[PDB]
Amino acid sequence: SVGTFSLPALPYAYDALEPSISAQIMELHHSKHHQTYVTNLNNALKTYSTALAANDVPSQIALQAAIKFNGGGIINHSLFWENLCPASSPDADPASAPELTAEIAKTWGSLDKFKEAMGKALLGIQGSGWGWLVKEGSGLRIVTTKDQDPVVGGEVPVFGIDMWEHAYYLQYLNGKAAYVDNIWKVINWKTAEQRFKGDREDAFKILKASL
Amino acid sequence: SVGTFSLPALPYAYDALEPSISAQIMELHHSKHHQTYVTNLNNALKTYSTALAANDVPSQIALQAAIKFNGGGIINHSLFWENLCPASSPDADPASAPELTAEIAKTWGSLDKFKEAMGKALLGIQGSGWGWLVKEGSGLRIVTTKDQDPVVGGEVPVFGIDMWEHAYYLQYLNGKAAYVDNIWKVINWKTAEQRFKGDREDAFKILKASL
Amino acid sequence: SVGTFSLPALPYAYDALEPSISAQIMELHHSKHHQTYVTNLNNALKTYSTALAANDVPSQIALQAAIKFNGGGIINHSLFWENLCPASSPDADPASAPELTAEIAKTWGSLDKFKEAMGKALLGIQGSGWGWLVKEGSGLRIVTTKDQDPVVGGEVPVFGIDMWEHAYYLQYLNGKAAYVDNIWKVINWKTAEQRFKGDREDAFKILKASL
Amino acid sequence: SVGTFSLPALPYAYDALEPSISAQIMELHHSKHHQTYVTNLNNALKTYSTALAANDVPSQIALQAAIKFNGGGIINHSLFWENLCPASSPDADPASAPELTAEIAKTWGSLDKFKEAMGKALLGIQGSGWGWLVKEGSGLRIVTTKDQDPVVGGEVPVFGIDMWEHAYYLQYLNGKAAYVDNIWKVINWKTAEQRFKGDREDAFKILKASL
Ligand SMILES: [Fe+3]
Ligand SMILES: [Fe+3]
Ligand SMILES: [Fe+3]
Ligand SMILES: [Fe+3]
Repeated sequence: SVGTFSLPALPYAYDALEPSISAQIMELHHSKHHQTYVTNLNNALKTYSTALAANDVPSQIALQAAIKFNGGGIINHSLFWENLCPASSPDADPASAPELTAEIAKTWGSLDKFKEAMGKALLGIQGSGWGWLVKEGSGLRIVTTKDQDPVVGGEVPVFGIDMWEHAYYLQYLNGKAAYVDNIWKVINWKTAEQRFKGDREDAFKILKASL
Repeated sequence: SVGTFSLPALPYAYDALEPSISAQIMELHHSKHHQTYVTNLNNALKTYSTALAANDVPSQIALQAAIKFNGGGIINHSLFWENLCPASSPDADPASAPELTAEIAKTWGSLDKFKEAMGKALLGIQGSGWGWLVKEGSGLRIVTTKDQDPVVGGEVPVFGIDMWEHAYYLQYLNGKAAYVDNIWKVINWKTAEQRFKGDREDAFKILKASL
Repeated sequence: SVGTFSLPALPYAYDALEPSISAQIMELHHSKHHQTYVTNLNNALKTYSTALAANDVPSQIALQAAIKFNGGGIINHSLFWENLCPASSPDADPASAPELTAEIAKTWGSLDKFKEAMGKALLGIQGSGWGWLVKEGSGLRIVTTKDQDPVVGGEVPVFGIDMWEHAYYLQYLNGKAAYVDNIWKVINWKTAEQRFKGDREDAFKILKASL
Repeated sequence: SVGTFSLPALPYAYDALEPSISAQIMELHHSKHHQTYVTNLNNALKTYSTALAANDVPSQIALQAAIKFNGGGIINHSLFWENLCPASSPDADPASAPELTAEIAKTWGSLDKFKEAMGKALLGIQGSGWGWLVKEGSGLRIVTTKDQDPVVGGEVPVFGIDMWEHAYYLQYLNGKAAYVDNIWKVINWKTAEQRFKGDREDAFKILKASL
């Protein structure tokens, strides 16, 4: 039935990504922000179902902002949690992603040059938004999205990094560069490799965990 | 059932607004452009229903552009045809709208100053879009919208003027100023008065004619 | 010469707005965020000077986002600091704004009902942005802007409230409703009255303090 | 000096692209639309120079829409005329672009599949806009822009196709699919090859013809 999303459990404990991301941020980010996207998405979807059945197009259009924002919220965060992992896990080793890192090096020259390019895009975001490594056709691209806009246009998301201030401010204050530098330690390259090899639908299977 | 919109008949013949708007434009604008919005809206709505029932949020967000564009298309054109009428009709006489014209004069000083102000907004639109007289709270405002974006945010639409090039180009070429000057002759002030007296829901009842 | 903006001093100490806004936030918000908008604006403006002299239109257009973002940043924050004051100051008393509060009560019914309307708009902002009371013509309107977009389209800014997460997160966490509730306590109604009685250029004279 | 742009002559007579594009459209498109962008750009730039020298940021931001719209107008149309040519010219033969067509086949599989992809993108534009083949890094990409937004973000424009209704409506009416089918005959693949082989600066040197 429509609008039965729930907050999925994290793949790890709230303090599992320290020192890169504090337990305080993880708990707030998950239990509060992600939770709010779930609740407000469900409310919008139930309202939309009525308007859709009634062929009430004005109400449907007026509901789009709530669905894109909160729906994008659960999409982006579902992907986000899955492509993070504890620094001690083997999945944080980029050796877990031989084909992806091979294509990264082909495209940007090296993994370090890619990290530099990605960092620049993340720090260049004006306001709230996300940075993404995506697969487009066979090639890789760095893209950013504003607010909670998701990567649903056709590309395969490989991994994303949240640049909303609530993702880092309590720990890094205005130092978003330090946040980005440290998040590399907790990137889940096993997840990234799997998405790189799969297609768009494969990548979004994770959303089933929220239903 | 979902997606059963049809093209409503015009309140007048295709040549009824000459010389202000040619019969060629009216026929193309109605039988082709408005028709296409109807057909593509219905298809998008049915596809959305599938995604909504499946809680497929990525597909829903990807469909929003088609629903807003084609849904706004049928909304704006339904309102547009209704607030046009033959120049010889009494409804084109602004005396048909005593309360609205009184509020216009209170707001812009006179009807002539409003029309001049409105023209400036219409001619200032970059690309495709619409100009609207709307009621917000108790006051009147001139607003513009891009492409087929409709006035569904809460304001009451009073009347709109289509500034897409297909609304005038065959007859006026690049002379959109002449188009605007001549469309005043075929504005349906009876409709404008009715919407001014009603609320938001009242104004959109015209959409029932497309179902 | 082009691009000689500097960070203006606050009208009060960093801890002067406590308990509504913490000294930590004020210092970070002013010395870091506002400072960065100043620095990046000056550099963008100088780069623009090069492009204008060269009639390099591609470069000019590519620079617009940096000028709007950082230029809006210094505009919005200059206005922001000026329309805040200590809760103990007489200027925080809305009695300091007889004409404005009369028009507010005229417009929304009462000051409390206006505060309710404003709060809803502020809390409805998706992502980063600002809420503004503005004077348009003779009437008052609540408007929101995204990111650092400023109110430069013609309205007279009366007062603004920053809803970027860096404006409240350290103190209120995700509780933006509590932030809004408490910021009313430090609104400078003397400033608001002055802007309300003046025109657009009058309101932006404050920018001279940054030159 | 600032704001001394002029309308460059076409590389051919107004009727040289028939039957693909009528002489009536070419004359209106060039002598009227492109001319207006030139005039309104010059006026915006002269006003901007004053605001820039005065560090008047509000005025600079308020002028951005006019500079982007009219500046993009002259950029896009300058490139547009240059990448069109008579259907009988050898430059209209894709054999004139061996390196480009080779990369196209690598990217989309074949020239026909690229044309199919481009056509879909062009016909999918909502409202006014442009479709572009661009070079990003070493790869080719199809992108669309709204209104007169130009491709100034870093990519090298290879060729563009105007999808504003004034580019085809007088001749094709609502039949934009027929317009796209026929414009392939007058694409200047010699020009496209040169841009593909050059860098971004190389591509925009054509603007010098407007000074
Ligand atoms: Fe987040
Ligand atoms: Fe239309
Ligand atoms: Fe701020
Ligand atoms: Fe054009």
